[PDB]
Amino acid sequence: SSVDDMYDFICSGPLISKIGLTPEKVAESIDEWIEYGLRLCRLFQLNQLSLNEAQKIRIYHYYIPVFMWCEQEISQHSSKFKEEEEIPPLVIGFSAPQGCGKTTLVFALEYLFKITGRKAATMSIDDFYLTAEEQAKLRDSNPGNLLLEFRGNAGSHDLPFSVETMTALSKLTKEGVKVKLPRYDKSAYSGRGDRADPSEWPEVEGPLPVILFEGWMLGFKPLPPEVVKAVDPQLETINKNMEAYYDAWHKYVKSWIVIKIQDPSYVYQWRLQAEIAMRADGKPGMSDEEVKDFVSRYMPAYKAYLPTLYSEGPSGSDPKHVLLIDIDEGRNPILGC
Amino acid sequence: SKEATRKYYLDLFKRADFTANLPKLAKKGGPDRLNDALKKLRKAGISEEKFAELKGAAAKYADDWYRIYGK
Repeated sequence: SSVDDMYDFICSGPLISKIGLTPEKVAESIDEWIEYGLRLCRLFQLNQLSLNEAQKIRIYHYYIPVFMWCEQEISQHSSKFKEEEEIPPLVIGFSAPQGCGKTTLVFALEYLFKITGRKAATMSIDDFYLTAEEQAKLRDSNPGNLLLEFRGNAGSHDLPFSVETMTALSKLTKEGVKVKLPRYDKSAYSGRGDRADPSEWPEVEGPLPVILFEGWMLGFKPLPPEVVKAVDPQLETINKNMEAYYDAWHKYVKSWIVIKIQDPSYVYQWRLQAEIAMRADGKPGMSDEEVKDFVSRYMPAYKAYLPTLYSEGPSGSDPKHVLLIDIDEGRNPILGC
Repeated sequence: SKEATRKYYLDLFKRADFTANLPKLAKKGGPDRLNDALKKLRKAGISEEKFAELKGAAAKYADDWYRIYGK
């Protein structure tokens, strides 16, 4: 794979048309492309010279174009202020379902921002879950609603904490000003989970320009209860909760990326394979029925709310500031325009 | 958008018309850079006399590559 070849490969990606880039721009920044490819190959210990098609597709059709788009969004963000005018952090929200490269993407995205001189901070929505006692009390309020027994569906999120955490992130415009990133431990209490103790949390200094905000439920909007009741009775409370999520997250996210999957059932598949790989290699792996329950409990929310994203779009979104990445069954960007 | 690529590959020959335009060309692709570009260009469809002039220029670039990064 010579420089020229890679150029061609880059130009055939499904996202070149979609980030606003052109063959001349690719030719003029091919040095940046190849250096970013080197950095991502080392970030995964890949070979550059010995990449199979999946690795090349991730690096040059999936990761780097998204990094380019995000950096352009921060560029147009910071172009709107003057000298000595402090720049608020830009929060880019990633609305993608579970286990679709969403998580490892942001790990790759965050890394390139660090390399290219923009301090980056990552926060999953799961880090704002109700603590174990608060989660238990939320369950107790709805003893007949399974989906609220455990995490993820609307209600299991500590919204006042989320609002304070998002507000404090914004005031990182000078140096010295800090904010601790609330980490959430998912294995606490036999695997149920509790917030990581606040004295174990990573902390970010200075002025931070970009914030990466991911979650399986971002962009999901309040629907009329008539779509809700028929998909699942146990969503109607979960529907009424997300009406209060319109205001704690959608206000704060400016730029958006929506990994859009083909059929929601993939989630189950993607989970099982992973656990199967664990069980094949002989590692802690959830049983088939365990995984089935786990996924089949978030599925009631997916089938309710994923249709809305593809139809209209995320709630607190601006159409020119939302990127749509259609991924195939191998989590690779589809050339679906 | 194929002639973006044909224009890229011919304009790559104009980019190599100088001895002082080699340095960042010649880290990768190889000494055979313009030879493989000519392969892709023949496959894209190019005339035979342009092919002859190219097949001369690409060989010249191969010599100017071996001149600095040969054994």
